[PDB]
Amino acid sequence: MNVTPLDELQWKSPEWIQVFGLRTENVLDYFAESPFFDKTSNNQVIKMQRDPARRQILFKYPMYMQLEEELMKLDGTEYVLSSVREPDFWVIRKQRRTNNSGVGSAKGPEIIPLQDYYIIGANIYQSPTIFKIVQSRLMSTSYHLNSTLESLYDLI
Amino acid sequence: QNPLPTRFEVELEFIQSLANIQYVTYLLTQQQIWKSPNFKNYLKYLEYWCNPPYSQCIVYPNCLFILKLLNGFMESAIVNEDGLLEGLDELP
Amino acid sequence: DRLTQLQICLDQMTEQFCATLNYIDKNHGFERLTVVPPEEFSNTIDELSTDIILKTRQINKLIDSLPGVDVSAEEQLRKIDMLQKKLVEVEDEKIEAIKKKEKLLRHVDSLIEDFVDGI
Amino acid sequence: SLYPPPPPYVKFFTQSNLEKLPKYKEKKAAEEITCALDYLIPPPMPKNQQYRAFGSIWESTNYQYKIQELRKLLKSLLLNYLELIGVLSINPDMYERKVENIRTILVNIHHLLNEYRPHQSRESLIMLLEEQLEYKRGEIREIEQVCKQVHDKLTS
Amino acid sequence: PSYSPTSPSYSPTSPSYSPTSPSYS
Repeated sequence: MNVTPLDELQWKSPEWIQVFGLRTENVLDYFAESPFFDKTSNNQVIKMQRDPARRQILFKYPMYMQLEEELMKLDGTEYVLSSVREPDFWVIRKQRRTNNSGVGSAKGPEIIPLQDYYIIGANIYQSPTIFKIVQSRLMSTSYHLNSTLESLYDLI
Repeated sequence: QNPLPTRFEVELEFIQSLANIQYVTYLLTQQQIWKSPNFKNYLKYLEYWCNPPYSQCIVYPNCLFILKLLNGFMESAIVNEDGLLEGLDELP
Repeated sequence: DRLTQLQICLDQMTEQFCATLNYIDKNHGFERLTVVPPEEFSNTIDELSTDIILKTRQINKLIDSLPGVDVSAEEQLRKIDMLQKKLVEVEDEKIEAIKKKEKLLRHVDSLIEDFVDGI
Repeated sequence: SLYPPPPPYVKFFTQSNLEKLPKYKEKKAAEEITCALDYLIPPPMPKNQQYRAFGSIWESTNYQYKIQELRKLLKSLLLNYLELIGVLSINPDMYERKVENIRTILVNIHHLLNEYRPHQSRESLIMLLEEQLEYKRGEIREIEQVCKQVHDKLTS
Repeated sequence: PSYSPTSPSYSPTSPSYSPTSPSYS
């Protein structure tokens, strides 16, 4: 039993036939990543059953913009001049590729932050990573290799 | 000369080659074939030889034992990113 | 890449045969037996009709050029068989030649090696 | 590497095919290889018990015709269109039958060209073989030249 | 001003960091 854990591959060619070309892309990701767990899909199934500061920075163009309204509706803790979301998954993109996050937004007149996971998506692959996790990486690697070097100082 | 082997003939020849420890080694320490689950899945499919009437065709009995080992190992074997089988990295 | 360039070429017609019926449908063309003047319509209908006649011509000249028409499946099945054989023959001839040339080359090389100054 | 690679059949052992297997096996119950999934099912045991171990070692589809039709349907399609347009005379209680005929015409034509690929394929093979046979012939005649130029170059 | 310029080495031919297991549909 071996895990792929801290993001690895895609799901590829299988919704390449179903076709990836933005907007549909997000749903293709859902099958692929094995990472739609609650809200976005839940919204999907219920129907299937029968701005923000970052959003202002983002600005949504086409049908995914319509979905966005739906998602807010699904997940909005409400305060006087503010709304906060539970488990929505969403995206930011360009041309060949994009990046998407699954997040929680806290709002106010002069500031608003979404805490989430962010995932980049190029050519049927997802990236989800952490600095500090990122460092431990080639850092411990550098040192194990330096200690190979130090072990080689077994020279007279 | 004989015509090209049948699938049944190809698989019988192949399962039996696993009776050779060196060859099984040369595979275990391949790269490409462990990237994708295909080969792993193939070897489990080959356990069809372990029961009758199939097993009655096996001349090299060790290959069945080694297949079994090889198989059980794989389930819990951790596959490196390149293809390297993790639990073997120390050995040649 | 012909029977399909035919097939391909025959889609256009299907496309212009609908790119027409659309006009005729969406412009009361049926009522010809905001609206488009009785002129524009005709100029349009002719502009398409004529275009379709040229496609019909093309599609034939292509069906004529279409390969295999006259020939049987057998007259072909052997022609392939032959080519398969005459093809092996030619490769053995190629092989042989290659060998003979390399032998020739080895000869020349040997010579050249013995003209060198330095051990 | 005198060590052989694993059998070509390995490529079929994807996790996607494995998932489809249980349903396929069922449907089947309701050498004969027809699709990829057939390879995930052990081959049948031969009749000749000589595979038992001795011991242990520890009608011509006339196309000349199909082209006739094809040529017909085409004229028929052209006339019928000539009428819809008005170049030829027709009473309005037919107009739609014309449209009927065109759709049907264009269909049959499709089925024809469709049924013409086999014969098409062959002309392509016979076109390839011809082509490569001409290439190889050339390859030799090219080697020949060299031997003749070496004769010239040798005699000056 | 730690040293002067910064020592290139950039590398995609290294051992490897990616695995692979979700290839199957």
